[PDB]
Amino acid sequence: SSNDNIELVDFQNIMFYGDAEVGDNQQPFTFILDTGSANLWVPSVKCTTAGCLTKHLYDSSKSRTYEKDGTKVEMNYVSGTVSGFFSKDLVTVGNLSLPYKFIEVIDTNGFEPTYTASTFDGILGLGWKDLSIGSVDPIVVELKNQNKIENALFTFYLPVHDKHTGFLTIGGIEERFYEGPLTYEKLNHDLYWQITLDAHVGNIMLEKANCIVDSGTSAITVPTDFLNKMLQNLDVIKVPFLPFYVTLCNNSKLPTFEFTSENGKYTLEPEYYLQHIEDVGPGLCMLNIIGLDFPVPTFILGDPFMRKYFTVFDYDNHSVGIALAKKNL
Ligand SMILES: CCCN(CCC)C(=O)c1cc(C(=O)N/C(=C\c2ccccc2)[C@H](O)CNC(C)(C)c2cccc(OC)c2)cc(N2CCCCC2)c1
Repeated sequence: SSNDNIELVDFQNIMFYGDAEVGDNQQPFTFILDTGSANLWVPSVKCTTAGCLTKHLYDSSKSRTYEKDGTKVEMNYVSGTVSGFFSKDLVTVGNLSLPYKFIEVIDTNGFEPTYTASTFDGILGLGWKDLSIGSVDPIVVELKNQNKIENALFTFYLPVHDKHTGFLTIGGIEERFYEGPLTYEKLNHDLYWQITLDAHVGNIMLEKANCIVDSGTSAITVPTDFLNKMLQNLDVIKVPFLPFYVTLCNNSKLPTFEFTSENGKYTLEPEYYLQHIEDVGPGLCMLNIIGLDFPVPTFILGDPFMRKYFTVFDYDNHSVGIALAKKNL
């Protein structure tokens, strides 16, 4: 195809990963491909933490195209912190490469045990420029500016456990990934891939909610008050002292998420947010839903939403395209 494709690998049906390389000798890494952030980083050989020793590491000395920056930098994620300095080298994604600014992480201890538990080496942000630390132009925009792709856009077709692999496609929209109408939602900020949707779940309704499409989050998140009201009398159980909700797997009262705009309507059935714990009798399940409050009431449409819906991230048109993902390729 005319486009750039990076294969997405499924990992336990909740997170997915893809590979990319740094250096002219193309040192390989496994990344969370993250529309929810906007910085690229890789752990350095100069990182000597226990976590780093389990990872693929970046050695600048083995790359002839490496150029020094050294500006100190600290990334603060919700989970925790990685710190290091900026560096510039050739970044290769699929069959395209470009000189790019990224973070060499030298310290990983403030990001444990998350980092060691996970199978990524680093994170490759895919958000907008103002979301990045150090104001780094997004890779896809740069690739567009350099006429290495036709459009400044990328698309996610998520993998499903041994049924099909997935693709991050850079440069154009491929009809093989979706069926039915492809609908566009204008961004309400050039920051996250964030759009405005009315959110209906059951008895509760929130008009014009902020919805962030986030491939770097494996849950759906919901405002805490909304989540409370959502589950009342639904035979869902809050686990004491933990943030988890648990239910019988055959619970017919489990509601379907409904997100609507003037342009389209998207729904998410229990099938996409039920996690099976033990399939004894009626079955014990856990909701893949997290209560979480932002200054503005916000839904985070993470991987479960994207597993049902093929999504298009269009820099040129400042919008998110949504369509029903094909069940198989
Ligand atoms: C199921 C286990 C896998 N996992 C964490 C282990 C790697 C997650 O999917 C996860 C990812 C993020 C996260 O920050 N994702 C991002 C990057 C990332 C960083 C480190 C590891 C993995 C991914 C995104 O960049 C964050 N996106 C934004 C900024 C919009 C955001 C902000 C605030 C909360 C949030 O999570 C929904 C997402 C946050 C969380 N939460 C949300 C509930 C409370 C506990 C922490 C979970």
